Amino acid sequence: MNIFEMLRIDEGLRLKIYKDTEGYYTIGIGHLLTKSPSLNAAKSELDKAIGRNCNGVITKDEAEKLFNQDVDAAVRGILRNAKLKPVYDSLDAVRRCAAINMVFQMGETGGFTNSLRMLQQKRWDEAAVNLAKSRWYNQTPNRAKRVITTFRTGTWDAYK
Ligand SMILES: C=CCCc1ccccc1
Repeated sequence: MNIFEMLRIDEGLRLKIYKDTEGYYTIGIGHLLTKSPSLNAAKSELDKAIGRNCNGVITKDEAEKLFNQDVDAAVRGILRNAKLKPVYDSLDAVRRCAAINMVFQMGETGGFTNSLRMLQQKRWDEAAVNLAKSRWYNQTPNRAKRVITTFRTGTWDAYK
């Protein structure tokens, strides 16, 4: 298991524009296209992202390339953020995947100051409790539980 397998499980794969859990136009392996309610706006974002006129549909290869880019962008958002980088560097490799997963889902900016401190301190049970007191956990509880279990245990048990 690695960050790609983990997020592929959490996000699935759809080759036609769909709506995510917040109602936002998305494609591929959880690639957000736009928060605008306009499908035409989403289709324009898609064509720009892929480099061809897609008509709202992509190939598996294109979805996987977008996914690589998106995982890379999440890692970079961590490494460029003065609050996130020190915590990320303090984690082992499995827990680093949980961190990337959260940034992929909610963005580098997207209130976890106290959870970050507990993670840096390696207070895993306390961090797990604090992470669940969130809109994130309430709105996507099964995915949040898998990510939190990864932070709590440092194992892939929730995914296996
Ligand atoms: C768990 C809170 C936010 C995700 C994260 C965690 C640790 C390091 C970087 C990002």
